Amino acid sequence: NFRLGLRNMLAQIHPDISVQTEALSELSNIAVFLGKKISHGAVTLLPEGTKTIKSSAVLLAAGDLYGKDLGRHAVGEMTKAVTRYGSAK
Amino acid sequence: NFRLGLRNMLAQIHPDISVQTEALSELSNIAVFLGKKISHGAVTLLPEGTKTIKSSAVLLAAGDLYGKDLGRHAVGEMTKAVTRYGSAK
Amino acid sequence: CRQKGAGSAGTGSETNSQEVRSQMRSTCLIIPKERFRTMAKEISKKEGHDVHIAEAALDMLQVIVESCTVRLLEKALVITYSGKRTRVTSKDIETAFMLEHG
Amino acid sequence: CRQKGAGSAGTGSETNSQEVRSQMRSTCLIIPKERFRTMAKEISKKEGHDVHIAEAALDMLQVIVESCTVRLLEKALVITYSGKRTRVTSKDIETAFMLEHG
Amino acid sequence: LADHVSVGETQIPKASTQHLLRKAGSLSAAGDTEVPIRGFVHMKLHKLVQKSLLAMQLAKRKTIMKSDVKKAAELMHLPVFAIPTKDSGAKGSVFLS
Amino acid sequence: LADHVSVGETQIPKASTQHLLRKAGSLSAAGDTEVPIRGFVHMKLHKLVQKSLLAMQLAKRKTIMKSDVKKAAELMHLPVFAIPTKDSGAKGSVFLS
Amino acid sequence: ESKEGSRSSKAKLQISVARSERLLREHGGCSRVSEGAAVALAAAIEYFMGEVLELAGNAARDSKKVRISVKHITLAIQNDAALFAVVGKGVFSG
Amino acid sequence: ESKEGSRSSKAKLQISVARSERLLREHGGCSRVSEGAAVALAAAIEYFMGEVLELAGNAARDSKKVRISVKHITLAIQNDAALFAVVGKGVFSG
DNA sequence: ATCTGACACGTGCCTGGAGACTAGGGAGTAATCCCCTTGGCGGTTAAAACGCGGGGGAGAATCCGTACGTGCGTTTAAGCGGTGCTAGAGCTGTCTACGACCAATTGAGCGGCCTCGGCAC
DNA sequence: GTGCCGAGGCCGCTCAATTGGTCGTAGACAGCTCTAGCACCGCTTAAACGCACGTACGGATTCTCCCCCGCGTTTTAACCGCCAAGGGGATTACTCCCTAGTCTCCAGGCACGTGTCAGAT
Repeated sequence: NFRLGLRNMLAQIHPDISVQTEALSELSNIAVFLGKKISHGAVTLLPEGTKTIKSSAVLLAAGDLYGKDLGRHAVGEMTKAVTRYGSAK
Repeated sequence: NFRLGLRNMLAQIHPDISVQTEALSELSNIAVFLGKKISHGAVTLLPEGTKTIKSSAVLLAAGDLYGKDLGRHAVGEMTKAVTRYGSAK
Repeated sequence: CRQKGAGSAGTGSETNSQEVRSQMRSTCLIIPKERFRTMAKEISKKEGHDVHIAEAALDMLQVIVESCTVRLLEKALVITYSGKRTRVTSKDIETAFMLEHG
Repeated sequence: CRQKGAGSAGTGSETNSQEVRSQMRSTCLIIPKERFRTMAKEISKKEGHDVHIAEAALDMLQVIVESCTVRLLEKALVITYSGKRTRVTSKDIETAFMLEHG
Repeated sequence: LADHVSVGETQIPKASTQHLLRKAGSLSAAGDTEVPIRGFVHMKLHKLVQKSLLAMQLAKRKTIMKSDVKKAAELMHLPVFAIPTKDSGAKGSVFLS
Repeated sequence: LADHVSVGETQIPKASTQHLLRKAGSLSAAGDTEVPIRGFVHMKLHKLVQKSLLAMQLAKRKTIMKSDVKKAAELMHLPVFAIPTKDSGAKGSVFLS
Repeated sequence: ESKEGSRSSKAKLQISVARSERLLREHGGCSRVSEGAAVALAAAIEYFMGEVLELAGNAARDSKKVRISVKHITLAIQNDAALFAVVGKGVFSG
Repeated sequence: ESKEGSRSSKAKLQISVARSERLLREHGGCSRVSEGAAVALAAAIEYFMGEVLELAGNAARDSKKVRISVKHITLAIQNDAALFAVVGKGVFSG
């Protein structure tokens, strides 16, 4: 489940807007299934002679699921998050 | 691939009928994709506690994918093949 | 619609033109629970006797059914308007189902 | 169709009625290979410059396009026949595409 | 659809089939609309129960719980986000009638 | 479909658009039918190439092979039984024009 | 306990059990695959490709041809309503 | 190089990175999962749940409500053409 | 009748396929707690089915302009074929970055239970 | 304005997440080889485009039929609360079936090359 992760972003984006418990469960169920469809995409594009999912595989898998404007804005946000993790570890 | 296995079946059913080489490759790709759909169905139908696939998992997976008269005749053929294998180990 | 809590839009022999406006404002299921439980146990009884149905499983079975049924009827309305007609007939629903499975 | 040693089954100019029976008997694809390769490299030029396309990949790309286009048009013919008309128009094809994606 | 309804078994009431049309936005409905609508729900419930029964049978249980239908729902490649919990049906929910 | 064609790019010829309608069993074709046909073939090839290119990028190759298209075909959940081997092109094959 | 033959010969199946087990085990679905699941999967593929080959052979014989082609395999599928539902989403080669 | 808390705080994210790593590894789709792939999938969910929450928050405020309901989520997704292409096959409120 | 070139056949082989302990895990079984399911009863009463004028949507018939089938010729380019070049796949052979596994620890997120405020009439 | 039940807040209780090491191992990189993709010219020639003639057809119009929406009445069954018995879902512990792993052996299907006959013309 992703209930506490979704509520924190709502507090950051909309400080005066809360979320129902039933609506939060549907948002968490979207977030779980969003990670599942990307995970299937990462395995499918991965070559058969490999056994590791790198960061580049998740980059290209999300570009197929997210078309045009969303896919372009996604790739910039992933790489910025990755390079923050690479210098703060 | 299942090229030799599917060719030997055609000799048993229709002794005077041959098969195109291109037709044999398409029939083999049906066999691979039929294997993929049943195996993915068997993984889905397993409980979260169990981790292995027994004969009962493939039997119920074939019943779901194959409707009505085909599904009932599927279980009879699959069970007869297992019981024959279980006595000639 | 007949359960407790909320989720009802409008009652009292409300007219058909108002019904389209009201039904887009509600969020509850529109098939009765007792008739759906009798239906759900009857399908299981034809194949396997003495099957209990969970209350949580009953709700999620009904949500999938209406969401597929409304999606079919929305597709049936498109073919009706494509034939320059405003009344959904029996052949329009059969054509709408045939266009995706057949 | 213009490829050597292909089962085209068409003999020069034919009428519209005879073209339906002839195309139901053939198995070859009906878009020329040179113009399909030209389109295949042109779209790939917008993402990755100087990408070679294998001949085996071109055949699988064309087969998927033919089967998906014919499946849409068979669905587009049903909407035309459901509206008591015998002429497939531009609205019928756009309706058939919208009924599965949208 | 046309012949999936049979006499002897319980079906949807006639008024609830017209409510399903009004949720879709239809204004006029024919008098022979109940038979295809009753057929489709009876088909979809027969499809969902048949998948759910084999998931329950393989786990050696006797009650169709929420995990059995969830494995049945995504076996048909249909994503479901309305998963019920113990707090379901509170004031206005997606599970009430 | 409606506006997926752009002036400046090579497109499907008009007689090839009509042959697509003949294989679907259509007896009469409108004169404005060439525009949605050209869009849909252009849309499906744009979808197929875009999935196949990122399959090539992850494998660090520069030529689109048959495996990259096959992985692009199964990514759209569309099974393909037409696998061109080295014996393709023999006589009346499905991969010919 | 019969060492005179393979897994397919023990179960009297023409579809090889070893290749069907390779599809099941190396599908990335589960860690462990039993012996009985390999035989059962091979029998399920074998029975219904016997159904396709029986319909394709009758279609080829009715066309006065002794060789089964792609069109004969295609024409056998929509002539059976039960077989078409399994592979209706498949690309039958243009 | 330093730790100063959890992985999600290190990558400056709000979706838990370690929970998304459990999604990849226990999926069974691959034997080995790199640490950089878990952070990338965490940023995948975090951005596009941010897009849904931003549109649902604006839809809730337009209806003079301070709590997001399931109706506001459905109206926000349907009003965006690009968001509908991803989760449009899902089941919302029957 | 006459090609032809694709399928059936013969050969080399090496990598797929089978046989024999091992032991560790996961499947099966059984007892026990108690959570949730079935059954139902008084009463509601809102919803469902039924019946009756009445008007709007669909069907039928007629007419016609114009958009498409259809020969006919002109025009353009797809393909054989053969050629030649060479960009780039395949495979081999390190080796170093890097992910799994195991030991230990703790507090972030889990549930249970009040309690006041936002949504519904 | 007013009842009200659900999100927020607060109390514990874990075991998921985290660090720190060792260990093997899998992808990055370089270099050699050679199958195959691009290009082009000749030439062919099937095929696409355009144009004139004409006929079928969808749109427009009018008219008529019939059946479905609207309203009133009546029967009836879904649902509250609240009840109770109990069937089977979790949970834990014991026992043991078998299957991944490792080593060994071997022969069967697949590629290469060649005859020859099923089918298109």
